[PDB]
Amino acid sequence: AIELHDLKPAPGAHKAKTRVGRGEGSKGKTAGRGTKGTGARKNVPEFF
Amino acid sequence: MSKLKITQIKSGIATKPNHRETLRSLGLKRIGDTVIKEDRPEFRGMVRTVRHLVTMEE
Amino acid sequence: ARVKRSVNAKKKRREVLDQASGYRGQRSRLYRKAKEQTLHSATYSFRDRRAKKGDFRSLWIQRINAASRAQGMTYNRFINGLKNAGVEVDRKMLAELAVSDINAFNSLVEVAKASQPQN
Amino acid sequence: ETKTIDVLDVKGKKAGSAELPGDLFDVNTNIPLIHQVVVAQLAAARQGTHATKTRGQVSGGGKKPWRQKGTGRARQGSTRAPQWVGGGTVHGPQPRSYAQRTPKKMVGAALRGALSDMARDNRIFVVTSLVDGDKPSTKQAKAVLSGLAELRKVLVVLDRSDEIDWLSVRNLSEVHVLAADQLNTYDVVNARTIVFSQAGLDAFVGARSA
Amino acid sequence: MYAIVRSGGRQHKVAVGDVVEIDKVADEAGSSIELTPLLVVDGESVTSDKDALGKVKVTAEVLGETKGPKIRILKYKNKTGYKKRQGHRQKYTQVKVTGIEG
RNA sequence: GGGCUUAAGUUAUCCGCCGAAGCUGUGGCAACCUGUGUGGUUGGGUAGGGGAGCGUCGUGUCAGUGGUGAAGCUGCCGGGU
Ligand SMILES: [Mg+2]
Ligand SMILES: [Mg+2]
Ligand SMILES: [Mg+2]
Ligand SMILES: [Mg+2]
Ligand SMILES: [Mg+2]
Ligand SMILES: [Mg+2]
Ligand SMILES: [Mg+2]
Ligand SMILES: [Mg+2]
Ligand SMILES: [Mg+2]
Ligand SMILES: [Mg+2]
Ligand SMILES: [Mg+2]
Ligand SMILES: [Mg+2]
Ligand SMILES: [Mg+2]
Ligand SMILES: [Mg+2]
Ligand SMILES: [Mg+2]
Ligand SMILES: [Mg+2]
Ligand SMILES: [Mg+2]
Ligand SMILES: [Mg+2]
Ligand SMILES: [Mg+2]
Ligand SMILES: [Mg+2]
Ligand SMILES: [Mg+2]
Ligand SMILES: [Mg+2]
Ligand SMILES: [Mg+2]
Repeated sequence: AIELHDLKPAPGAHKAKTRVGRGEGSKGKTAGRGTKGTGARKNVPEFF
Repeated sequence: MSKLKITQIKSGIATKPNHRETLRSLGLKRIGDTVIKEDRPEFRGMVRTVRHLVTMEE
Repeated sequence: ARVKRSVNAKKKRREVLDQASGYRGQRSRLYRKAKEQTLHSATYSFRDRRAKKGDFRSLWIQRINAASRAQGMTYNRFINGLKNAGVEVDRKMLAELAVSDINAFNSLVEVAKASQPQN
Repeated sequence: ETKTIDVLDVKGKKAGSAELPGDLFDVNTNIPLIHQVVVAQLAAARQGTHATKTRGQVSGGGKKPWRQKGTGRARQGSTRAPQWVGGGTVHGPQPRSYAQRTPKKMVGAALRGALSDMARDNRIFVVTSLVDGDKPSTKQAKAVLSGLAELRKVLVVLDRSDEIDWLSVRNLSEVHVLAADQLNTYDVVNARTIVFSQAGLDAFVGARSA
Repeated sequence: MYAIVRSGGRQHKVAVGDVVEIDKVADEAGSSIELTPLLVVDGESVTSDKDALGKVKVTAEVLGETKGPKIRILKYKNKTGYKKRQGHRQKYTQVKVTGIEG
């Protein structure tokens, strides 16, 4: 007699997706990349 | 043993890390905070190290 | 699931335009310009809620100084006399006494005069 | 717990008896497990035919709108750039499948727990059949209302020629009809009671039993 | 007849029948509290010393809990992206002065 | 800056006071530690790391609700860190 509205996930099983670049109260603006440089825009290869 | 009475009269800002750690070891945490320590040479040494930041009594 | 921004977006704009409802020029009409002034308004209000203590203490001290100098006693000697006499009536109640009950303030002045070190 | 219990076959009034095997119809109801299985079920049910055109797929926009310098305008590379009205969508939806590869043991157990919860709550009835001879919806509406309430599940399993019961209960709109080889956790949880046909219960037990 | 009294590190000039905005106290509404007096003035008669102020009792009763104005803090610093929103209400307690008995 | 040597200048010394978001008093909030009756410590903050949430749209389920007026828009009176 659970009924579909009593089904909930275990606590901690569904971590909230972090949404980046959505205001300075979170990972806003630079989006966790800092300022300028290669890493500001793409990446650096692991073999480099 | 005369139970030294030490109170902080100046802030630890801009003091040397030596002095700040000496204050922490003495247990003083704010300006006006008072601690009681034994008349032991180590505590006399801490007091003379931070003598410009604290006052001592008996 | 395409989402249109307007219904959610207007809420902060209405809040800020309400908060800026006495400002001059663009500061009360335009959300972006009102937003800049609300930052300054909040900073000024926070700073002034803490400077208000000092402002009112200064006003009380000036009024006490005037009232005690009317009795031939400076503010510093008056306060030292009260401290020595052990009367812990504060700058605020003392100023209210000076404005309202000048006779009670003068009695306190006599108390301070008697409690002076006389040295 | 693995207790096998006994329910009584009805056919309206009374008939023989049927056994609930216990190893299924009496197990734990792992709510998180059931939730995951049901969510995966609905995700598989999703169709996901949604798409947008990127700046490369929007018509036109091949040439630079104007010179890079000298015009006093911002540097633009295409009229279909995402910041333009009528330009491409940057990270809009693309067609995809939402099916999740839930393990067999997880899916089956969730089904066992969902069945077991209302087996312990006494919401499974077993009937020899509904309707006799030719097939109406009035008859079974009665058989089920005599059973209890109207948020129902029916099992008739007989996938090829149980047209009588299937077509009788097909049009109730508060009855969900299934073959025993398609019980699935979503429907079991959604059901407030299950009524098995005798053959339906027998075939489900035969398909899965220890 | 009035009294300079103290309550919760803040002083008031109270008189019998006055309503005073006191810092929140645990005593329940309708009960009575004693406000410590620091001065008494009965008209050209000023009681100020501790020994006599010990004998005088300012008695008052609790009326209810009232909230202050809603304060909106927005800490902000330019060119850093820093903001911090906060609010405050600062509940107090009504008091009615019932008597200053010497 | 006004003005100041009739110091409101320099200097020695004594007695007071002013003075910060420092300290203390009072009221509220929060993080952490600790034996878990207490209490202790802490809470400026950019890049950045961690944690917990608000609001919008779609949707399963249950409970609903709506021309005796939904959505949206717009006043007033309130509420929350
Ligand atoms: Mg930032
Ligand atoms: Mg920005
Ligand atoms: Mg980073
Ligand atoms: Mg950058
Ligand atoms: Mg940049
Ligand atoms: Mg750089
Ligand atoms: Mg970098
Ligand atoms: Mg790296
Ligand atoms: Mg590569
Ligand atoms: Mg002056
Ligand atoms: Mg192209
Ligand atoms: Mg231009
Ligand atoms: Mg190009
Ligand atoms: Mg298009
Ligand atoms: Mg800077
Ligand atoms: Mg202060
Ligand atoms: Mg402080
Ligand atoms: Mg304090
Ligand atoms: Mg912080
Ligand atoms: Mg701090
Ligand atoms: Mg940061
Ligand atoms: Mg209706
Ligand atoms: Mg809508």
